[PDB]
Amino acid sequence: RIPLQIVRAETELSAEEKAFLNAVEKGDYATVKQALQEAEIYYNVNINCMDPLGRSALLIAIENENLEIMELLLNHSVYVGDALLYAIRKEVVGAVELLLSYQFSEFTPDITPIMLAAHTNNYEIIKLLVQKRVTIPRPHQIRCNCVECVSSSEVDSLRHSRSRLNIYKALASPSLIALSSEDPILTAFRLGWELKELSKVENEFKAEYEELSQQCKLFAKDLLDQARSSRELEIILNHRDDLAKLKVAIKYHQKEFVAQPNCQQLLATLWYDGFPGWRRKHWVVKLLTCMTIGFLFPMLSIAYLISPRSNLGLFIKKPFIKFICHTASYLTFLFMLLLASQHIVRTDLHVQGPPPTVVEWMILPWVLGFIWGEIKEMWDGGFTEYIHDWWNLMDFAMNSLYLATISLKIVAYVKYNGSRPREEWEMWHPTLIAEALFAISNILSSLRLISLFTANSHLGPLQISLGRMLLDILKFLFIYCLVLLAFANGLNQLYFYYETRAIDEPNNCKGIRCEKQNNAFSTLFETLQSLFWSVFGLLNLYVTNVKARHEFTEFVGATMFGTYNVISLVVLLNMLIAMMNNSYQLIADHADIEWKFARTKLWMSYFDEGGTLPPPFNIIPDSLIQNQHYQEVIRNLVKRYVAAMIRNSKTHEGLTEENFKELKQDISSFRYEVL
Amino acid sequence: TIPRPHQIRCNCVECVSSSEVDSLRHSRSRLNIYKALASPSLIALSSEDPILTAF
Amino acid sequence: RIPLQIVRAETELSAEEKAFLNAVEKGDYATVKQALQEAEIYYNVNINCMDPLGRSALLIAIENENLEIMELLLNHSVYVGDALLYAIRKEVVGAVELLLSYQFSEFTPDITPIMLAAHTNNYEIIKLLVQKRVTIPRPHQIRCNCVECVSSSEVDSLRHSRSRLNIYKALASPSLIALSSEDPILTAFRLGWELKELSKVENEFKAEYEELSQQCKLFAKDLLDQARSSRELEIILNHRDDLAKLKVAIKYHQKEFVAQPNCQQLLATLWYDGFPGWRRKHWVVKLLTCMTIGFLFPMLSIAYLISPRSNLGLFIKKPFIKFICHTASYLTFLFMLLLASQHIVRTDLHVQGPPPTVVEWMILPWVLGFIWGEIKEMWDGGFTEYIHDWWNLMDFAMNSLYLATISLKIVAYVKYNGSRPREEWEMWHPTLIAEALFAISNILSSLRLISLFTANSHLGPLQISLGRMLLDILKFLFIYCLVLLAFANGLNQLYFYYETRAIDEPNNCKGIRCEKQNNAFSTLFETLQSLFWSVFGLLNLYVTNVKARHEFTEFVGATMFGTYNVISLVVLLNMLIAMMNNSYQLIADHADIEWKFARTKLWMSYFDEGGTLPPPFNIIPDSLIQNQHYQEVIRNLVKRYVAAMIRNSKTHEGLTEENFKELKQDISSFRYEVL
Ligand SMILES: CC(C)CCC[C@@H](C)[C@H]1CC[C@H]2[C@@H]3CC=C4C[C@@H](OC(=O)CCC(=O)O)CC[C@]4(C)[C@H]3CC[C@]12C
Ligand SMILES: CC(C)CCC[C@@H](C)[C@H]1CC[C@H]2[C@@H]3CC=C4C[C@@H](OC(=O)CCC(=O)O)CC[C@]4(C)[C@H]3CC[C@]12C
Ligand SMILES: [Ca+2]
Ligand SMILES: [Ca+2]
Ligand SMILES: [Zn+2]
Ligand SMILES: [Zn+2]
Ligand SMILES: [Zn+2]
Repeated sequence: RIPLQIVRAETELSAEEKAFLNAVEKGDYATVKQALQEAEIYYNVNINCMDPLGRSALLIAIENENLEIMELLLNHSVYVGDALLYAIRKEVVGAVELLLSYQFSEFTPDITPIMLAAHTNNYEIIKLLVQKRVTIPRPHQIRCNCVECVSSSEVDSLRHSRSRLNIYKALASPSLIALSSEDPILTAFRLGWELKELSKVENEFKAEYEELSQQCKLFAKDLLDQARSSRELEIILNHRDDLAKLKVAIKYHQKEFVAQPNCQQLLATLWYDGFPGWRRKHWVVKLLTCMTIGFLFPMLSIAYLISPRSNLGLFIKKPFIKFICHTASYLTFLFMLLLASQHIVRTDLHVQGPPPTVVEWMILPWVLGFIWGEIKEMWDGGFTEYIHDWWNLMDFAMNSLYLATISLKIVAYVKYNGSRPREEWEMWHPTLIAEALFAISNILSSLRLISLFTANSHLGPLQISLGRMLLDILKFLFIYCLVLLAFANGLNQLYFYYETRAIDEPNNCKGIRCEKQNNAFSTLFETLQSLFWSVFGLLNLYVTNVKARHEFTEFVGATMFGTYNVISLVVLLNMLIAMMNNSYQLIADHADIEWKFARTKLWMSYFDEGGTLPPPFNIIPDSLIQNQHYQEVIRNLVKRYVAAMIRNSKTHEGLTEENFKELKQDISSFRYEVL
Repeated sequence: TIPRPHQIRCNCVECVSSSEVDSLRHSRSRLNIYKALASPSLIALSSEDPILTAF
Repeated sequence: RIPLQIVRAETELSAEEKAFLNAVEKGDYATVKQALQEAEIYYNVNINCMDPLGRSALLIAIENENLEIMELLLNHSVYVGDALLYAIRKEVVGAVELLLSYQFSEFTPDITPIMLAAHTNNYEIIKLLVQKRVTIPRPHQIRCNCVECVSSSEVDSLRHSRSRLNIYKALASPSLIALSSEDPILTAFRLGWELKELSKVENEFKAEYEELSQQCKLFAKDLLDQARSSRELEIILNHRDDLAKLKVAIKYHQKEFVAQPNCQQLLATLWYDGFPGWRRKHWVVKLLTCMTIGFLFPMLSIAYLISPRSNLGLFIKKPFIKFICHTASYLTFLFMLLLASQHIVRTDLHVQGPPPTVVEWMILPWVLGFIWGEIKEMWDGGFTEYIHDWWNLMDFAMNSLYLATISLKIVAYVKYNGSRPREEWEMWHPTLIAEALFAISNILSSLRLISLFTANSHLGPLQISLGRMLLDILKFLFIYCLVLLAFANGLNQLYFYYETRAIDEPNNCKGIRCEKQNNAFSTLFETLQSLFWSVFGLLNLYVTNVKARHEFTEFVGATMFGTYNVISLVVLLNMLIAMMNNSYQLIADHADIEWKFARTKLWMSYFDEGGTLPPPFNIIPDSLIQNQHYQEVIRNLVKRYVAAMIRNSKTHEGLTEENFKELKQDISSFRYEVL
């Protein structure tokens, strides 16, 4: 039971001011005139009177989009400050032209008319403003330590951040870009890249910068979709500041630009150089052509080596043929690797240092070619780009393992000369180490074949999606490792008092890899291995029993093991499944764009003339006119895009408002004529 | 003025009698009073600490 | 290169007819008059001329909602057939009144004006039509063999079905129900039930009948939400054609009606009879009150038996107290069942026919009370309702098992007198069979405790959701069983040649329940058991080996087992998981309504005065004025609902059309006045 009052009271204006505001709002070309005369003579009305909701007479007239009252008030020298911004926001060209013809605010004090027009993206008002030689400030580098930036960040961080965001939002306007830039596509590429990089430095305002970068990418794509001819498309794609613009787009991660249908058709035409009407043929004949071209890989290569200008020697220069030949060569290498571990070719397993066999002699040139190709690619093409592939890491590991295997084999051959039973060799015998490294490198080289899946229309998107989920798998791995370490520490602390020697165990075997598992929690390493193997159910339940009858200790150990099993197998795995599902739901939307970007990147690596020969055979020893053409095509594209966007801007609300205003104007004119 | 309701757990005779005669009317009246009190415009107009009042 | 022509040409009308139609469409009170005069005199115009798009002049005027031309044409005796339907569909009251004042069509020939008005759900037009003593046909029973129905279904099934659907769609109109029914709530209940039952007989038009039933349910609920007082709510809920209307709603499956907040408050007030301000107390004190009331269950019952009118004897008549007492009694029975299988109370396991122990003597009265209560409930309350619970099946199985156990114990006690080692008893000893049946009944009785979860705010919805998924689990069971039978047949056919006797096996054990598993696929029963147990990984891999060296047979058996494992564990289980997820996604939306319906059904079973005592103690031996009140409250509710729906019918499109038409009319009037 407490009354309600007004705490922050507003100082009301007099009846004269209220009547003046009412007349201004209603619209009376004569009553407002006589009110202004009275204000001039007797000062009964304040010319600068303000509505309690901060709405002066000029603002009321602007919101009423009637220009006669505004012109009269301008002639009467009313306070005109901060009215051009209201006109711009209301998007009224006539009023904007009128004010351009010469406390409390709804706009921050850093906003300029040109910036506000750019935020609105109105081409007609932006052009009108830019016609009067306006400028826009440009911000400092993302990581800048200059005194002016440091002082600004030290006095008003909120103001600094808001000003930077406003400037970038103005600069990212498609209409401003089209009006003021000479290379709109390149400008959009660079601006999108800069905004994407800035979003992670200003982590608080991340979504705004993300949306600005998306806007720039959409503008570039939509500008590309306005091409009407193959000649125009080639002029756009081949412009050098052979497909220089496409390479720049790939560098700047313009996936929607690259995956556009007109670009994909050009790329496919370049890809199928020697097979006109490839999509006309049946899948059976295409498959048979693939097999026949694959089997002739040793030829077409010797021909290219002995006669590049010959008809046969020019066949391997086509991208699809080159890809098929490289694939066939890699498959042959893998088949020899398979042949290495067979009974047919490898015998006499009793020699300490064995000379290389025929299969190893055949294998060596492939390894040399792989290493030479990796080094040559890394030298020619950029060192910093070589590491942003995530497959070159596998290549490096595989080649390092092969080099270590060769070195260990040579060392063993030099050091050892004779025979000895394998059962009495030491643990660290060079032959044993070389065999282990060879097996690991075989696994890696066989797993490398995944990267060829992106060339297929059915397996490529699936491979991209799996590669996208791998990161979140890596995210869960951390929590799992922490839980595993905690429980391993506890179990080892409990059980380390009951260690036994291998002598007293059956068969003199110690650990969990024996037929009767024992000493599962005697050391930290063994405890970690046991807790890892219990995830798949390969650890038996009698490993929690000690030889003595310590029932309390055995029960505590069993309860520890059961709690670990519950936490690991009932909770963490199901949470992993749930978040896998959530990730795949979002990933499945953009699978096509990512797959086409990946396939374009894969195709573009076979276009150049470097590294034509497969690894087995690769170790044997005017500008102005182009600028005018680009400018003409850009003019046409910008005109078409602007016209299309203007015709799209026709909306029901705008049309209804325009018709209502026009009908009101005509009715007023007819009433005045009658009167 | 606007009436203000009793504590969430109140045993006063007036609350008990009201809940014993017309529970539907009592609940509807309480909900209407709280819906009126939770108005942003009313808060901004009549409160001196709108943030604390909203909290 | 083939030209395009017109195949189904329309016979065009003459220039006179085209001019007449143009004048009618444009609107000319004098030009149309002189055209009609010319048609009368020289017959230059056809009064019945039709637009090529089937649009006569009267239809054009109706779509123009100008009544002067329609009245003039009616005075001129133009073909007026099938125009009232167009007026009704356009929903123009003035035109409808005008035509009511006295080839090609867009309406099927079975549609009447009243049916069309009911389809539109316009209260103003429905009332206007019903004021003139109109009727609507009513259809025959869902399963009717009368000659007229058989002949109609034998001549035109499409026409018959369309007519039935149209009649039901007209009858299911909320405005028609409110206008013409004396008990709208009961009418909505019955109509929704009938439509729901009809949807599964007309399986082709299932969705239409489902939507009609949903419409009826929504109407009944929305009518209920218009109560403003507890007295009105009690009048509505207690009306008998003690909560008769609520019981009818429960019988007709009106979940949204029952789960409404005003009804739930009344039910909670009835439920907490002896605890005013129950929700005011803390959860700790509420819990402690629950425990104390539970422990005093033997008392409050003897008090009710020896003095029902006493202050102590009237406590058990409250529903919450009765529920707590029954729960405590059941928990005591389960605790005695737990005590049955302990070392403290049961000894001397060597007697063939043993006399009952003290725990069994204590157990027997509970079983007798359970059986008596089941029989009494089944007699008093309806036999056909007793089977639609799906818990009474568990009750019946449990009580049958207890009866069989008692009978077998009595038979064994009568037949056997002496002692014998248990190891030399036969397979079918009555004591062994009775023990097995007792254990199974113990499992069932312990599992019965699930039904008490619906009383809790956290476990109830979860239990309802699981019970909803059980049906789809049952759906997958069929496919799994078929696959299992196929593979069992194949494996038994392959392996039945290598059966071995138990004598030659170690420990003289035969089957897969031995320590060394053998004869896994020797018989069909054993093959089925092995293939069942392989789902959980409890079958070892050496069971596919025969004693002889038949490598082809062993490999074929291993491949069969591997194919079965892949199909069962990699495909079917993952599909089950996927469809579980899909089912839960839809189930999670309406969990609250279903849970509240279930809790209301559970609460209502403790309101009546029959079966007050728990099973241990239950074996010891005017209408007119109510009608006027209901009619008044129904009048108020219908008026409020109609007013609310009318105020909700205000839409932007309708308001804009009305304002445009009114402005056009006023402009025309002003122009005529000026002229
Ligand atoms: C699962 C087992 C059988 C793998 C055996 C290894 C190789 C025989 C496979 C592994 C990946 C395969 C490659 C995966 C995808 C492609 C792309 C494919 O190109 C297309 O499909 C082009 C037409 C299109 O775009 O659809 C040509 C075959 C090739 C190189 C495949 C050749 C055969 C490869 C090397
Ligand atoms: C998992 C183990 C511990 C089960 C042991 C068996 C019994 C001790 C449990 C099983 C189900 C329980 C019942 C489940 C739900 C309820 C409803 C509950 O009622 C409310 O919560 C009312 C208030 C509300 O609506 O939230 C009162 C206890 C009771 C009967 C529980 C009493 C104790 C029961 C019989
Ligand atoms: Ca590489
Ligand atoms: Ca029952
Ligand atoms: Zn700076
Ligand atoms: Zn109070
Ligand atoms: Zn009939």
